[PDB]
This record gives sequence, structure tokens and C-alpha cells, in this order.
Amino acid sequence: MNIFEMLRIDEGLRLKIYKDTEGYYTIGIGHLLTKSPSLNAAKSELDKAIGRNCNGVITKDEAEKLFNQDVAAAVRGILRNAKLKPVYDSLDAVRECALINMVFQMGETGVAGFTNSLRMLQQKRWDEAAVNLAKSRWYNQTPNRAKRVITTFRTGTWDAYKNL
Ligand SMILES: [Cl-]
Ligand SMILES: [Cl-]
Ligand SMILES: [Cl-]
Ligand SMILES: [Cl-]
Ligand SMILES: [Rb+]
Ligand SMILES: [Rb+]
Ligand SMILES: [Rb+]
Ligand SMILES: [Rb+]
Ligand SMILES: [Rb+]
Repeated sequence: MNIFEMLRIDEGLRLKIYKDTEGYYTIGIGHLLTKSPSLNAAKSELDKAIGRNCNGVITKDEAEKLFNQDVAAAVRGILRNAKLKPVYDSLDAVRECALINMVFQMGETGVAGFTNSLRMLQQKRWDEAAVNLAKSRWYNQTPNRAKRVITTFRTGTWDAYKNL
């Protein structure tokens, strides 16, 4: 297990534009295209992302290319974010994956807003952090995925992903 396998479990793989769990047009492995309700807007974003006129459909290789970009950019962005960088650097490599997963799903600003949970994580108060993380719109709207991520933070193991 690694961050790519983890996010592939949590996000799936779809080669045609679809709506994510917030109703937003997405493709590939959790690649958000736009929050606009316009499918045409989403299609334009897609073509720009891939560099060819797609009308909504990509290949697996293209999906993986966007996914690698998105993971790389999530890590890079964490390391440029004054709230998230110290927490990331304080965490072991398994727990870092949980933080990357959250940023992938909700964006850096969103994660950086979890001030109390971030503190508990940097203090290595794992059970306290896990309790606090669940008191969130995040957890309520995607509870099973949040449970997996939270277990990863609580334990520093892949137990919530091993056989998925
Ligand atoms: Cl992009
Ligand atoms: Cl604790
Ligand atoms: Cl709490
Ligand atoms: Cl879920
Ligand atoms: Rb998804
Ligand atoms: Rb629509
Ligand atoms: Rb580290
Ligand atoms: Rb994403
Ligand atoms: Rb905050």
C-alpha cells in the first residue's frame, strides 16, 4: 500500500466525465474538473487538462497522468503551506498519506482549516485527533472514506485499506 493505491481505492477510476459525491464534474481517479453545473464548462476544462479535444472521454493512461500530477501537486502544495508543512514533516510516511488524501479530496485550504485536529496530530495525540477529525462535514458526508483516513492517522498502519 502507498498513496497511489490508497487514493485509487477511495476515488475509483472512470474514463468518462461523471459527478463526484458532491455533484461536481470529475474524471479519472478523482480529478475534479469544475464546480460549474455546466457540462460544457467541464468538457472545456478536460480538453485543456489533457491537451486534446476530448468531448468527455479519456484513456486509462491519461487518467493516470492526471492522477500523478494531482498527487505530486498535493504533496508540493502541502510543503508550501505554512499550516500543513510542519504537520506533514512531523508525521511518519504512512500518516503523511492520510494527510495527502485529505488534501486531494477537500483542497489545501479546507484541510488547513482543521486547526485543532492538526495540532493534535502534531502532538501525536492520535486517539484525540481521530475523535476530533470525525466532527466535520467531511466525515458526515463521506463517513466510510473518512473512517479509513482517520484509522490511518490513528494507527499509522494500512489496516483500513488492506484488502480493498
Ligand atoms: Cl489539471
Ligand atoms: Cl491520544
Ligand atoms: Cl474533539
Ligand atoms: Cl464514504
Ligand atoms: Rb470519486
Ligand atoms: Rb448539469
Ligand atoms: Rb516525516
Ligand atoms: Rb482531487
Ligand atoms: Rb481554523
